[PDB]
Amino acid sequence: EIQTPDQAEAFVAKVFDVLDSYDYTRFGEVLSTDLKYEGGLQKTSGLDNFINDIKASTQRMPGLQTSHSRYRTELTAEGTIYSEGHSNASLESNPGKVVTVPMIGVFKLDSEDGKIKEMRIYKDRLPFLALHQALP
Amino acid sequence: EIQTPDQAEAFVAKVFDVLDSYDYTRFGEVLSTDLKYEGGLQKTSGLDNFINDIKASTQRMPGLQTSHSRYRTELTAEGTIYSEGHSNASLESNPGKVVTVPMIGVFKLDSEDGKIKEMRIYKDRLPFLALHQ
Repeated sequence: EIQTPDQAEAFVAKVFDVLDSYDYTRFGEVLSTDLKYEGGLQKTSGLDNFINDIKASTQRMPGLQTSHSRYRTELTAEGTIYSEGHSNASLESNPGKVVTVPMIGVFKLDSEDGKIKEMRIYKDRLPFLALHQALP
Repeated sequence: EIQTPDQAEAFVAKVFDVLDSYDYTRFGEVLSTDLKYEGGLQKTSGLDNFINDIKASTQRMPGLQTSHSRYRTELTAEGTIYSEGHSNASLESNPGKVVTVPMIGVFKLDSEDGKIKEMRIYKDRLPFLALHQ
């Protein structure tokens, strides 16, 4: 399982590689079915409701592309992952305009399979109004 | 110094009682002069630059009132304070129309006087556009 901050950061990179692929069939590899997610005022319980919300947002922002990087991750004695990095988005119809904001993810893992059971993402969404006006 | 999460929480509560007063002469009580601050796209180095950025931001939302709560604070072996809570904002002209968003603070302390030398605030500022109406 996850025992060091470098293992924690590698898992977070893997998690966002999956999320940013929008391959929804692979979300269950790293996210618990009972995932408790909070992203600002967006809040869901259950992996199905998480996927629905992402899908509802991909319909409102056609051509949306996202990527993530991280540079500083701590794994605490309580098992909490704090991972600071950046969130990037652009529209395929205008690939030159990229919006980037700092972001931090707070994660709790399932004690059996090591999937994310709690995921709280903090970032400022106001800059993304430069892409599309139908944000989460 | 800071040794328990309870002490970390109380310091963060004191820090935002100073920040939410907007008494810029008191900021230097809890913020180091070399403060490295990041709040979304806003990024400042030095306490004077931080005060100027907060001044500029408040000057365009006259009547702004802010407060902060917290429910989950961790103090790590590295001395990092992660504090999850909420950020509230309203206008003095309509004090019952409040916008509240979740917010997390990342803090690092000066080992000599205990003031904040690194403060990185993460929240969504988009909902606060509702205050302009």
